[PDB]
Amino acid sequence: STTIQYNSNYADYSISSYLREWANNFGDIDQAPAETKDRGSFSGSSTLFSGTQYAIGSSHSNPEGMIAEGDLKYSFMPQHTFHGQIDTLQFGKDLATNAGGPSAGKHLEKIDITFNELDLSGEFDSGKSMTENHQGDMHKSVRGLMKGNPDPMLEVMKAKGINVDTAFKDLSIASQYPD
Ligand code: HEM
Repeated sequence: STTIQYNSNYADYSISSYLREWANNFGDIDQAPAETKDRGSFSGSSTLFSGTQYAIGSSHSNPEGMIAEGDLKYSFMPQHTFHGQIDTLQFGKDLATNAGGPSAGKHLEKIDITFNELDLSGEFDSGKSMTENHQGDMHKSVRGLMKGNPDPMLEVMKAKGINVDTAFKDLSIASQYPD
């Protein structure tokens, strides 16, 4: 059921070439200066580590950002596992916070690509170990991206049957945003 909407500027990108470009600019969070690091934030001020939206911008002073929407959960200490389910995933640049400050949620001022009905899931079991819990699709794919590495996400997409080697122009599941 996954579909994709893309800005016309990316009609001649593929999922692979887009996410590589995006991830190379976003950069590896672990390599970032501590004082410019953005670990992301969840909407919904009653809960620091879960919510319907998770937004994260480059820790390397670049404008690249990503927004995930769904039933989003993060276990924080000590297993640091991102789990639940991502229905919609959006990439672009220039993350800005919504009216209301830090847990109001965010938007991208420049939206490049949106994945719809992504069904990107993962489970967390407090009785399992960290290395086991990190095997979930949702965790390893998003964690890869925050580490400037799109390969885990691309592998998930391919395993789903999504073609990542083809121009958005020429992907049956993709349609262009009206300019
Ligand atoms: C509100 C959002 C988040 C906050 C405030 C946060 C905070 C932290 C902090 C303070 C650490 C320990 C220091 C470090 O290793 O850099 C950490 C580690 C880590 N974070 Fe999170 N994080 C967030 C979201 C995420 C997400 C969404 C993921 C995965 C997709 C993630 C994955 C990890 C991993 C794998 C570690 C390392 C655990 C280890 O190997 O010791 N974090 N995070």
